[PDB]
Amino acid sequence: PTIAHGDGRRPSKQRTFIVVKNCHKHHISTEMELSMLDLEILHSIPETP
Amino acid sequence: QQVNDYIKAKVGAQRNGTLLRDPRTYLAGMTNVNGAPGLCHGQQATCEI
Amino acid sequence: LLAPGEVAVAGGGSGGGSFSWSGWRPPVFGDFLIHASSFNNAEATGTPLFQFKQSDPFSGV
Repeated sequence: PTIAHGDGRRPSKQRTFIVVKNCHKHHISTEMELSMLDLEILHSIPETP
Repeated sequence: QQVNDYIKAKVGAQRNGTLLRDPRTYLAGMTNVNGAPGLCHGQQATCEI
Repeated sequence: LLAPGEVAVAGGGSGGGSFSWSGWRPPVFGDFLIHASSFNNAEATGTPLFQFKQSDPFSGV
């Protein structure tokens, strides 16, 4: 909005402002290690205590 | 040549010359024994003229 | 995903299934720690790469 003055000044007409905002992409990761004895055993059926 | 060796000797240059880039780059086993044995005040602050 | 073999297989490894599944071998990767200014990001993912064997010991990059 504006203010009306009694001076002879030039009037700033109706003004509109446009502003854009963009995203930021983030990533994350980690690593594990598993021994193959564990993966192999997990599947085999146990027989002896 | 012997003008150059006379200057380097009386000036105190060529010291601590074992390790150049910051030590985080080097993996391990970097002794860096030559530069110093121990500090009583902390990180040597480089002054320049 | 938790398969006994080298390739992940259906069911969770319940059955052995294909001993060597269609003869598929997983790829091997390689990690490198590059000075970011030495490598321009805009290179497409297809470019073959070449490693110079630096001649300094115990480097990390």
